[PDB]
Order: sequence, then C-alpha cells, then structure tokens
Amino acid sequence: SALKGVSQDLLERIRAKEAQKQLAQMTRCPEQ
Amino acid sequence: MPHLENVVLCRESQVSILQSLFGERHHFSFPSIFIYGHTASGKTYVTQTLLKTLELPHVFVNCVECFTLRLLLEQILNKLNHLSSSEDGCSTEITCETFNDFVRLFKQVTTAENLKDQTVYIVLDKAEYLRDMEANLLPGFLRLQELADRNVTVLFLSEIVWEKFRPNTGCFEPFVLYFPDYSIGNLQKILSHDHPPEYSADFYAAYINILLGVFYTVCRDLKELRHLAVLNFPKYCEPVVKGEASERDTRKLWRNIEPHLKKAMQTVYLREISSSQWEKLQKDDTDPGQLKGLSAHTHVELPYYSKFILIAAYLASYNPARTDKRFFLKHHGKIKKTNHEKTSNHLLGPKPFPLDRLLAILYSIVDSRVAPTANIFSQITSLVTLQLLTLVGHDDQLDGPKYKCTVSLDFIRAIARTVNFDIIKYLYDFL
Amino acid sequence: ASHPFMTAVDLMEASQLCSMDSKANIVHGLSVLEICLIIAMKHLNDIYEEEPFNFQMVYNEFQKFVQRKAHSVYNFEKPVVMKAFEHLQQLELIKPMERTSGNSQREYQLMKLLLDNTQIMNALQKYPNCPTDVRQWATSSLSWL
Amino acid sequence: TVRQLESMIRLSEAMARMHCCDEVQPKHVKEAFRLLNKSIIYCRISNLIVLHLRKVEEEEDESALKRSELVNWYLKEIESEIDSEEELINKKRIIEKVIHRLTH
Repeated sequence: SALKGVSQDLLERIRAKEAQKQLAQMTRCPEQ
Repeated sequence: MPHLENVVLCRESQVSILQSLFGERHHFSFPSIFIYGHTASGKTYVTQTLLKTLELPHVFVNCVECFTLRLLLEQILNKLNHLSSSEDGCSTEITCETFNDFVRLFKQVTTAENLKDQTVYIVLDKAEYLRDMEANLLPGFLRLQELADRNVTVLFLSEIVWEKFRPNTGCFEPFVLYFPDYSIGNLQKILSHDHPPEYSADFYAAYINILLGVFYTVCRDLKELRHLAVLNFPKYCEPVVKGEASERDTRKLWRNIEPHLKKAMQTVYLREISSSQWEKLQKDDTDPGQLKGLSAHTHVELPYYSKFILIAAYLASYNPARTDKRFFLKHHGKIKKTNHEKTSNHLLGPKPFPLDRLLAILYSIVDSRVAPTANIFSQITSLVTLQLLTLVGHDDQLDGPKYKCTVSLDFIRAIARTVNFDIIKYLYDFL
Repeated sequence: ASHPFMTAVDLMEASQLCSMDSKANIVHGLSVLEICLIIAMKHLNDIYEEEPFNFQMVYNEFQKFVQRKAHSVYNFEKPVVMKAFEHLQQLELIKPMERTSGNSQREYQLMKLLLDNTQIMNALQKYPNCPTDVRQWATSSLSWL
Repeated sequence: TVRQLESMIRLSEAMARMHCCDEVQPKHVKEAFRLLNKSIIYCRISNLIVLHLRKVEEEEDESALKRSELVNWYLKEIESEIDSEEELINKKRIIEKVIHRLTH
C-alpha cells in the first residue's frame, strides 16, 4: 500500500513539493 | 445433541423457550401452539429429534394423506393405543366417524396411569390444507382444553402464516412462535460439520466457503447445499487422486475448476443434474448437433407433417380473427393503423381458436399439396396427451371445438433452422 | 431456577415477540432472486393503477436490468426465473382474481400482490447484506435503461 | 447503423483536439463510449471502480494469496494513476469500503 505497505517516502514528497510552491506564490496578487 | 443443535447452530434462543413450556409431567400448556417456519424442513427435522430425546408421549399425523375427516381422527387413535398403557390392547381397532364422539372416546383412552397426569403432544404435520374441507375443524383444537379437559398440546408445523386461517366467527388466540432465519455466519458452520473421514477439519471447510459466495444469491435453504456439495466431490477431487496438487492449496484449485462450474451453476433447485447429463454426449459420436440432457426439449424428434402443426397453431392464438389476410391475399387495401405497441396483444395469453383457422394455413407453409387423410388429423388429439395444447375448460362437442396453446417460441426457432424455415418474419407483433 | 424476584425486564421482552410485523420479517430469510421479484411488481403497480397482470410481464424487465453493468458472472439463464417465482406460490404471497385455471401454464396467471407500499420500503435498511447496485434500483422509479 | 458509426469516430478524433495530442489513444475513445450507453436516461464513483478492476484480473499467468491477508495488493495497479493530493488520506479509508461488496 502506501501507509502500511511500501512507498513510505516515494509517495510522500509528491504532496510536499506541490505544497511548497503554493506557499511561495501567495504574493502573486490578483491585479498583477 | 448430535441432531438437536449440530444441525442448526442458531437455536440458542429457542431451546430455553420450548423447555420452559414443558416443565414436568403434571405441567400444562396451551391447547394449540402455532409455529410456522421456512422450507418446511428446518422445523420438522428439529421436532423429530427434540421429542425423541426427552422420551415423551407424542404422535405424528398428516392432513395431506387423508382428504376426509373420518380418516384423520382414526389415525390418531391408531398410534395412541400402542402407548396408552404399559401393554398392548390386544391390537383392537376403533370404528368412529362422528366428530362429536372424538372427544368422548379420547377421554376413555387417556384414563390409564401412563396418560393420567402427563402432557400429550399432537404434532400436525403440514397444517396448511385444513381450509379445503370444512370451516368447523379449525376451532376444534383451539378449545380442546375445555372440552376434553386433558393435558393435550397440539403442535403446528405449517408454512403459511397464522393470519390466514381466521374463521368467520373467530377462534382462540394462542401463541405465535417464529424461529429465527438462517444466518449467514451460522450457515457456514453447519454445512461443514458433516465432514467425511477421508479428509480433516480445516482442509474440508475450505471447499465450502468457495461455494457459499456464489450460491448465496441463488439459493438460501441449507438442505439444498447439503445434497449438492456431495455431487461436486467426484468432479473436484481429481488433482488430489492424481497427486499433482499437495495439501493446503486453496489458491490454485479455483483456476482448473472454473470452466467446470460455468455449465452447472445455472441449474439451481434441480436434482436432475447428476451422472447422466454428460453421459448422453457419449452416445452422440455422429452429428453432435442433438442436445440431450441440457435443454433436451429444444432438439427433439418431430414428424414431417407434425412439426408444422406447432408452428402454424402458434400464430392462431395471438392474432385477431380478422387481420389475417396480410399473409395470403396481398391484393387487399391496407389502412396503416400505426405503421399501440405496448398493448395486451401477444401478452395476455393464447387466444381461443376453433378448427377453421388450421384448415387454411397448413396449405401455405408446405411446398406441395397435402391430402387431409386419417393420419393428417391424428396430430390434433395425439398432441393433447403430449401436453402441447390446452382445451377451453370443459370438453366440447364435435361441431368444431376450440383450442389454445401451451409452449412459446423457445424451441420453434431451433426446428425451423433444420428444415429451412423462418418464423420470425411471420409474427404480427414484430412489424 | 435463577430468578428470585421480578423486574421490568422480563415483561417487556415477552410483549414484543407477540406484536412484531409478521408480514415483514419473512423477507429476511431470502436470497436476491425472490427479493428482486417483489420489488419488480411494486414498480409495475405505480404505472398500472389497479389492474391484474400475468407473470410474462415480469420477464420483460428482467433482461432490462442486465444493461449498464460490466460483463461478469451475475447474469443468469432463463429457467431460474420461473423457479424463483414459484417459491412465492407456496408462501401464499399472490392471490388469483377468483379462479385458478387448471390448464394454465407458465404465462397465464393474472396474479396480483398481497402486500402494501409502506412496509416494503421500511424493510430495506434492516435486511442483512444489501448490495449497492440493487438498493438504488428499488428506491428509484426506474429512470435508466 | 452507418450514420451513427461515422459520428462516433469524429468524437474520438475531437476528444484529443483540446489536449494537443497528435495520434489518437485508446484512453480517449472510451470516454465517448460511456455517453452512448447513458444517452437514453455518488453512484458514478462506484461505476469507475468495477470497470477498472475487470481489466486487470484477466492477465495474471499465476495466482497467489491476495485474498484476505493481502488486501493491499489491489492498491498497486491503481496508485500509478494517482498523482493529486487528497487521494492519499481521505481516500485511504474508502478502499476498505468498496472491497466490502465482495465480502459481505
């Protein structure tokens, strides 16, 4: 699986990489 | 113990109920106990074991074997004088027919020390055919405690529910007991208890779980799987005898048995599937087109001038008596009514047709001419015994009787494809 | 031999077993064949306002539910339909208009129902093991093919 | 007949028109195949699960356990298409509910 089976970290940093770039684009500003 | 609880492991809430109503010998109960169940076999097998364990005076009679009230009240006393006292009564018979004298002669028999202050059980097997006779024998057992004044408890083992035999003037309201249904968690354990000495416990119970998940949606009684799992043993233990499969292997035996179950799971509630179904295919070395065993009615042997009788009579029982000129004289003028579709035509049943229709349609299906001799009309009455056409209730005279149909077009298409014939293009409902 | 006194527990359980719905507990010990049958005539009663109907009309909708489903092993054959409907004959769940024809076959029955449109819906959440693709068909009024 | 078959080919041709795909793919023609079945009419979630496991359990040359003690074996062929976010924690307790249809 993912939690109890294999792929404990291979399928874990996928969401961490996507959540890291979203916190850096918060200053995108709508009117820009 | 071997047949009281091991048969059904879901009676833990019913043993304390029946034993509480018994008590001792000088204890009484209701004069009638109505207990209805399912399959008419689960409540019957448990009765023959529970009564034969505590050693109590009880008899077993049936209302289906006798259609008269004179024979029903006679068989009760025939099985009572043998156990009325410590010795036999010289094998003497009882001559009676009056229903009023039944409560008088029963008191004289229940006078000895064996049936003086003891509970007598009267088990009425199949108690769902009592409404066919008279409407007076139903309240007779409900008020037997007041008339006979004896410790008599009448038992009922019928399939019909209680609220269906209510008389016109009412009767006594007793206790209605309902046995629990066959649970899914308890039916798996009762089907694996009767294990043969050739196997074990864990090795034999694994072959039952693989058949319960596929037969739960099509069957529910436990007696059906008891006689079916035994027949599948000779056709499943093949790799075990040959030695190609060792013990403990439930993940490799389902692949080879999968093609062997696709041609056997579609015949539920049918004990005909045995060792004679595949035997018919061995005698068909020449032209295996004939089907004998699995749907043998589709491929049967019909005479030349008789195979067209069932085909021509099928259209005469689902078509109007006027809109029939479209298949003979095409020089008429059609109106086009709609060319409504969900009407009752071809769905209500066979229409009553005389003999004038058959005398004008068999001359068009055949090729050359046919002379209606003696052997031509012989297929009209001979097919009545063969169960191929029904009669309009009572028997008619001779001035053109009326007939109907019986079998649909389930096998008509198979015969038509052998003598070069097409019936699909002749139906009126399919435009 | 283990009840020295009385309480309010031995009197409440004895009054419930003699007052339950005896016309709704007989459907729990069934399979899926006869369960789908009693629901089939329920849908036909909404479109046919009080009028008899035979058994061949139930066979028309039997091959209608086989669609919108993946190819598996749930499909049946044909003789199982009459065997599943005959099980309700010995249970007296259908009643003729007034006459039972002797020469009637497996097509002319014009039977009806002996239930109601209230206890049939309340006996679905208490039935053990209810499939997801079957319960949705019973609640809806047949809007798909 | 022929008038409706030529229209289905145009649906698969125009399916990959917005995805900027040159050659057609079998995963794009089956999209319009479902609309043809529902043309004459949370249940939709249970439909894409049955149609997915039927195309996987028909190619294994061998057979192991993967019955009751190995319930995580059926998650291998499905996690390959998962590449979002909420399909890891929220959908974790949903897999044990869909598999209950066979258990009962």
